[PDB]
Amino acid sequence: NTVRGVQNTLTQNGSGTTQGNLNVPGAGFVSFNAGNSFGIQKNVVMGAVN
Amino acid sequence: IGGGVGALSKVSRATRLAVGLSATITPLDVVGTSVGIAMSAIPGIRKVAKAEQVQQGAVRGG
Amino acid sequence: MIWMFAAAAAQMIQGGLQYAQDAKNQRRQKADQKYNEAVRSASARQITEINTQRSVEQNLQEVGVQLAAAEGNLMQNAELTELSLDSSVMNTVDQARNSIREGTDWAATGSAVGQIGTSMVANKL
Amino acid sequence: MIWMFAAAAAQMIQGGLQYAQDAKNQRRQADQKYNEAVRSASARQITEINTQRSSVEQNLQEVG
Repeated sequence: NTVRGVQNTLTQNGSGTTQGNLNVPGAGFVSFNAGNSFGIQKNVVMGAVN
Repeated sequence: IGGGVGALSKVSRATRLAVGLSATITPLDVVGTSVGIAMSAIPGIRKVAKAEQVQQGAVRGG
Repeated sequence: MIWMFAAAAAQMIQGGLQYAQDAKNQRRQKADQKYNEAVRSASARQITEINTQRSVEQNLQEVGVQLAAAEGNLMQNAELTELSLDSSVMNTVDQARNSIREGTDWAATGSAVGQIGTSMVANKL
Repeated sequence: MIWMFAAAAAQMIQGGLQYAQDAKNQRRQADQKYNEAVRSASARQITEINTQRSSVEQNLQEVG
Protein backbone atom coordinates (compact mmCIF):
# COMPACT_ATOMS: atom_id res chain seq x y z
CA ASN A 1 0.00 0.00 0.00
CA THR A 2 2.82 2.42 0.83
CA VAL A 3 4.62 1.60 -2.42
CA ARG A 4 1.44 2.26 -4.40
CA GLY A 5 0.88 5.51 -2.50
CA VAL A 6 4.39 6.70 -3.36
CA GLN A 7 3.90 5.73 -7.01
CA ASN A 8 0.60 7.62 -7.16
CA THR A 9 2.25 10.78 -5.82
CA LEU A 10 5.09 10.37 -8.33
CA THR A 11 2.76 9.95 -11.32
CA GLN A 12 0.09 12.36 -9.99
CA ASN A 13 -2.70 9.77 -9.90
CA GLY A 14 -1.84 8.81 -13.47
CA SER A 15 -3.18 12.03 -15.00
CA GLY A 16 0.27 13.14 -16.18
CA THR A 17 1.93 16.53 -16.16
CA THR A 18 0.00 19.76 -16.73
CA GLN A 19 2.67 22.36 -17.54
CA GLY A 20 1.88 24.60 -20.48
CA ASN A 21 2.54 27.87 -22.27
CA LEU A 22 0.65 30.92 -23.52
CA ASN A 23 1.04 33.46 -26.32
CA VAL A 24 0.57 36.99 -24.97
CA PRO A 25 0.71 39.84 -27.52
CA GLY A 26 3.85 41.91 -27.06
CA ALA A 27 5.03 40.07 -23.95
CA GLY A 28 5.71 36.82 -25.83
CA PHE A 29 5.63 33.34 -24.33
CA VAL A 30 4.81 32.79 -20.66
CA SER A 31 4.28 29.77 -18.43
CA PHE A 32 0.79 28.43 -17.72
CA ASN A 33 -0.57 25.54 -15.64
CA ALA A 34 -3.71 23.78 -16.88
CA GLY A 35 -4.47 21.85 -13.69
CA ASN A 36 -8.06 21.86 -12.47
CA SER A 37 -10.23 20.20 -9.84
CA PHE A 38 -12.95 18.87 -12.19
CA GLY A 39 -10.97 16.42 -14.34
CA ILE A 40 -11.01 18.24 -17.68
CA GLN A 41 -8.24 16.93 -19.90
CA LYS A 42 -5.41 19.31 -20.77
CA ASN A 43 -6.16 19.96 -24.44
CA VAL A 44 -9.81 20.65 -23.60
CA VAL A 45 -8.94 23.18 -20.89
CA MET A 46 -6.53 24.92 -23.26
CA GLY A 47 -9.34 25.31 -25.82
CA ALA A 48 -11.35 28.03 -24.09
CA VAL A 49 -8.36 30.10 -22.96
CA ASN A 50 -7.14 30.36 -26.57
CA ILE B 1 2.41 -35.40 6.12
CA GLY B 2 2.56 -36.06 2.39
CA GLY B 3 2.22 -34.72 -1.15
CA GLY B 4 5.53 -32.88 -1.37
CA VAL B 5 8.19 -33.33 -4.02
CA GLY B 6 10.58 -35.60 -2.15
CA ALA B 7 10.80 -36.03 1.62
CA LEU B 8 13.82 -38.27 2.20
CA SER B 9 16.11 -36.03 0.14
CA LYS B 10 15.36 -32.95 2.24
CA VAL B 11 15.88 -34.77 5.54
CA SER B 12 19.11 -36.41 4.39
CA ARG B 13 20.36 -32.96 3.33
CA ALA B 14 19.32 -31.24 6.56
CA THR B 15 21.20 -33.81 8.63
CA ARG B 16 24.38 -33.25 6.60
CA LEU B 17 24.05 -29.47 6.90
CA ALA B 18 23.55 -29.77 10.66
CA VAL B 19 26.65 -31.95 10.98
CA GLY B 20 28.71 -29.59 8.84
CA LEU B 21 27.89 -26.35 10.63
CA SER B 22 28.97 -27.78 13.99
CA ALA B 23 32.54 -28.14 12.69
CA THR B 24 24.95 -24.58 19.21
CA ILE B 25 28.23 -26.49 19.47
CA THR B 26 26.99 -30.05 18.82
CA PRO B 27 24.80 -31.50 16.04
CA LEU B 28 21.77 -31.86 18.33
CA ASP B 29 21.96 -28.20 19.36
CA VAL B 30 22.02 -27.03 15.74
CA VAL B 31 18.77 -28.92 15.11
CA GLY B 32 17.27 -27.55 18.31
CA THR B 33 18.18 -23.91 17.66
CA SER B 34 17.21 -23.90 13.98
CA VAL B 35 13.54 -24.03 15.06
CA GLY B 36 13.87 -21.69 18.04
CA ILE B 37 14.77 -19.07 15.46
CA ALA B 38 12.33 -18.75 12.55
CA MET B 39 9.49 -18.79 15.08
CA SER B 40 10.35 -15.95 17.48
CA ALA B 41 9.52 -13.09 15.09
CA ILE B 42 6.75 -10.97 16.65
CA PRO B 43 3.98 -10.54 14.05
CA GLY B 44 2.40 -7.28 12.95
CA ILE B 45 -1.33 -6.55 13.07
CA ARG B 46 -3.46 -4.31 10.87
CA LYS B 47 -5.19 -1.27 12.33
CA VAL B 48 -7.43 1.52 11.06
CA ALA B 49 -5.68 4.80 10.27
CA LYS B 50 -6.57 8.46 9.90
CA ALA B 51 -6.45 9.45 6.24
CA GLU B 52 -4.54 12.70 6.74
CA GLN B 53 -1.55 11.13 8.51
CA VAL B 54 -1.07 8.48 5.82
CA GLN B 55 -1.21 11.02 2.98
CA GLN B 56 1.39 13.16 4.76
CA GLY B 57 3.70 10.16 5.06
CA ALA B 58 3.25 9.16 1.42
CA VAL B 59 3.94 12.72 0.24
CA ARG B 60 7.34 12.62 1.96
CA GLY B 61 8.01 9.82 -0.48
CA GLY B 62 8.30 10.73 -4.12
CA MET C 1 -26.60 -17.64 -54.88
CA ILE C 2 -25.26 -20.19 -57.36
CA TRP C 3 -25.85 -18.01 -60.41
CA MET C 4 -23.44 -15.26 -59.30
CA PHE C 5 -20.38 -17.48 -59.82
CA ALA C 6 -21.17 -18.68 -63.35
CA ALA C 7 -18.60 -16.43 -65.04
CA ALA C 8 -15.91 -17.28 -62.48
CA ALA C 9 -16.53 -21.00 -62.95
CA ALA C 10 -16.44 -20.66 -66.74
CA GLN C 11 -13.10 -18.85 -66.55
CA MET C 12 -11.73 -21.43 -64.09
CA ILE C 13 -12.60 -24.37 -66.37
CA GLN C 14 -9.89 -23.36 -68.84
CA GLY C 15 -7.12 -23.46 -66.23
CA GLY C 16 -7.67 -27.10 -65.33
CA LEU C 17 -7.63 -28.44 -68.89
CA GLN C 18 -4.30 -26.98 -69.98
CA TYR C 19 -2.74 -27.89 -66.63
CA ALA C 20 -3.35 -31.56 -67.44
CA GLN C 21 -2.58 -31.18 -71.15
CA ASP C 22 0.84 -29.61 -70.56
CA ALA C 23 1.86 -32.54 -68.36
CA LYS C 24 0.92 -35.03 -71.08
CA ASN C 25 3.25 -33.32 -73.56
CA GLN C 26 6.36 -33.86 -71.42
CA ARG C 27 5.73 -37.59 -70.96
CA ARG C 28 5.71 -37.96 -74.77
CA GLN C 29 9.33 -36.79 -75.17
CA LYS C 30 14.91 -33.49 -75.52
CA ALA C 31 18.53 -32.41 -75.97
CA ASP C 32 17.75 -30.55 -79.20
CA GLN C 33 15.33 -28.30 -77.30
CA LYS C 34 18.05 -27.16 -74.89
CA TYR C 35 20.29 -25.97 -77.73
CA ASN C 36 17.65 -23.58 -79.07
CA GLU C 37 17.36 -21.79 -75.72
CA ALA C 38 21.12 -21.16 -75.67
CA VAL C 39 20.91 -19.65 -79.16
CA ARG C 40 18.21 -17.36 -77.76
CA SER C 41 21.02 -15.54 -75.95
CA ALA C 42 21.81 -14.01 -79.35
CA SER C 43 18.50 -12.14 -79.19
CA ALA C 44 19.51 -10.80 -75.78
CA ARG C 45 22.81 -9.74 -77.35
CA GLN C 46 20.89 -8.17 -80.24
CA ILE C 47 18.63 -6.41 -77.75
CA THR C 48 21.85 -5.64 -75.86
CA GLU C 49 23.00 -3.40 -78.72
CA ILE C 50 20.32 -0.82 -77.95
CA ASN C 51 20.69 -1.60 -74.24
CA THR C 52 24.47 -1.22 -74.40
CA GLN C 53 24.07 2.10 -76.21
CA ARG C 54 21.96 3.23 -73.24
CA SER C 55 7.98 27.74 -70.73
CA VAL C 56 7.06 26.62 -67.21
CA GLU C 57 8.25 23.01 -67.05
CA GLN C 58 11.89 23.97 -67.58
CA ASN C 59 11.67 26.47 -64.73
CA LEU C 60 10.07 23.83 -62.49
CA GLN C 61 12.88 21.33 -63.14
CA GLU C 62 15.50 24.01 -62.49
CA VAL C 63 13.72 24.96 -59.26
CA GLY C 64 13.77 21.34 -58.10
CA VAL C 65 17.47 20.95 -58.83
CA GLN C 66 18.48 24.17 -57.06
CA LEU C 67 16.24 23.34 -54.09
CA ALA C 68 17.99 19.99 -53.66
CA ALA C 69 21.38 21.71 -53.91
CA ALA C 70 20.44 24.31 -51.29
CA GLU C 71 19.18 21.62 -48.92
CA GLY C 72 22.48 19.80 -49.29
CA ASN C 73 24.50 22.96 -48.67
CA LEU C 74 22.58 23.84 -45.50
CA MET C 75 22.85 20.28 -44.20
CA GLN C 76 26.61 20.31 -44.76
CA ASN C 77 26.99 23.71 -43.08
CA ALA C 78 24.98 22.87 -39.94
CA GLU C 79 27.76 20.53 -38.74
CA LEU C 80 29.95 23.30 -37.30
CA THR C 81 27.08 25.11 -35.60
CA GLU C 82 26.32 21.75 -33.99
CA LEU C 83 29.75 21.75 -32.27
CA SER C 84 29.75 25.52 -31.65
CA LEU C 85 29.38 24.79 -27.91
CA ASP C 86 32.95 23.45 -27.69
CA SER C 87 34.70 24.47 -30.94
CA SER C 88 37.31 27.19 -30.39
CA VAL C 89 36.64 28.92 -33.73
CA MET C 90 33.10 29.83 -32.67
CA ASN C 91 34.59 31.90 -29.85
CA THR C 92 36.43 34.14 -32.33
CA VAL C 93 33.23 34.15 -34.34
CA ASP C 94 30.31 35.47 -32.26
CA GLN C 95 32.92 37.78 -30.77
CA ALA C 96 33.68 39.46 -34.09
CA ARG C 97 29.93 39.72 -34.69
CA ASN C 98 29.34 41.45 -31.35
CA SER C 99 32.31 43.77 -31.86
CA ILE C 100 30.89 44.70 -35.28
CA ARG C 101 27.40 45.42 -33.86
CA GLU C 102 27.95 48.37 -31.52
CA GLY C 103 18.52 43.79 -22.87
CA THR C 104 16.96 43.43 -26.31
CA ASP C 105 13.29 42.42 -26.17
CA TRP C 106 12.68 40.22 -29.20
CA ALA C 107 8.90 40.39 -28.77
CA ALA C 108 9.04 44.18 -29.09
CA THR C 109 11.05 43.92 -32.32
CA GLY C 110 8.52 41.67 -34.04
CA SER C 111 5.54 43.91 -33.30
CA ALA C 112 7.17 46.87 -35.03
CA VAL C 113 7.45 44.97 -38.32
CA GLY C 114 4.02 43.41 -37.87
CA GLN C 115 2.25 46.74 -37.46
CA ILE C 116 3.67 48.00 -40.77
CA GLY C 117 2.64 44.66 -42.23
CA THR C 118 1.89 44.49 -45.94
CA SER C 119 2.05 48.24 -46.72
CA MET C 120 5.86 48.33 -46.58
CA VAL C 121 6.53 49.15 -50.24
CA ALA C 122 3.50 51.45 -50.39
CA ASN C 123 4.74 53.59 -47.49
CA LYS C 124 8.16 54.08 -49.14
CA LEU C 125 7.28 54.80 -52.78
CA MET D 1 0.87 4.80 -26.03
CA ILE D 2 -0.61 2.91 -28.98
CA TRP D 3 -0.86 5.82 -31.43
CA MET D 4 2.86 6.68 -31.60
CA PHE D 5 3.73 3.41 -33.40
CA ALA D 6 1.30 4.01 -36.28
CA ALA D 7 3.96 5.28 -38.69
CA ALA D 8 6.29 2.37 -37.91
CA ALA D 9 3.47 -0.14 -38.37
CA ALA D 10 2.42 1.43 -41.67
CA GLN D 11 5.99 1.33 -42.97
CA MET D 12 6.43 -2.28 -41.79
CA ILE D 13 3.28 -3.50 -43.57
CA GLN D 14 5.05 -3.21 -46.93
CA GLY D 15 7.86 -5.55 -45.88
CA GLY D 16 5.63 -8.57 -45.39
CA LEU D 17 3.83 -8.28 -48.73
CA GLN D 18 7.06 -8.23 -50.75
CA TYR D 19 8.39 -11.26 -48.87
CA ALA D 20 5.38 -13.26 -50.06
CA GLN D 21 5.63 -12.14 -53.69
CA ASP D 22 9.18 -13.45 -54.12
CA ALA D 23 8.11 -16.95 -53.09
CA LYS D 24 5.43 -17.02 -55.79
CA ASN D 25 7.77 -15.51 -58.38
CA GLN D 26 10.37 -18.22 -57.77
CA ARG D 27 7.77 -21.01 -57.56
CA ARG D 28 6.17 -20.14 -60.92
CA GLN D 29 9.46 -21.05 -62.65
CA ALA D 30 13.25 -24.55 -66.41
CA ASP D 31 13.57 -20.92 -67.48
CA GLN D 32 16.42 -20.49 -64.97
CA LYS D 33 18.80 -21.73 -67.67
CA TYR D 34 17.86 -18.83 -69.95
CA ASN D 35 17.77 -16.40 -67.02
CA GLU D 36 21.32 -17.18 -65.87
CA ALA D 37 22.93 -16.51 -69.25
CA VAL D 38 21.64 -12.93 -69.31
CA ARG D 39 23.51 -12.04 -66.12
CA SER D 40 26.52 -14.16 -67.09
CA ALA D 41 26.88 -12.08 -70.26
CA SER D 42 25.96 -8.69 -68.79
CA ALA D 43 28.59 -9.02 -66.06
CA ARG D 44 31.44 -9.13 -68.58
CA GLN D 45 30.15 -6.10 -70.48
CA ILE D 46 29.66 -4.13 -67.25
CA THR D 47 33.19 -5.01 -66.12
CA GLU D 48 34.59 -3.94 -69.49
CA ILE D 49 32.72 -0.62 -69.33
CA ASN D 50 33.99 0.00 -65.79
CA THR D 51 37.55 -0.81 -66.87
CA GLN D 52 37.25 1.62 -69.77
CA ARG D 53 35.93 4.32 -67.43
CA SER D 54 38.87 3.58 -65.11
CA SER D 55 47.97 30.40 -51.52
CA VAL D 56 47.48 28.32 -48.35
CA GLU D 57 45.90 25.09 -49.60
CA GLN D 58 49.20 24.11 -51.26
CA ASN D 59 51.62 25.15 -48.53
CA LEU D 60 49.60 23.03 -46.11
CA GLN D 61 50.05 19.89 -48.22
CA GLU D 62 53.76 20.62 -48.64
CA VAL D 63 54.07 21.04 -44.87
CA GLY D 64 52.33 17.73 -44.25
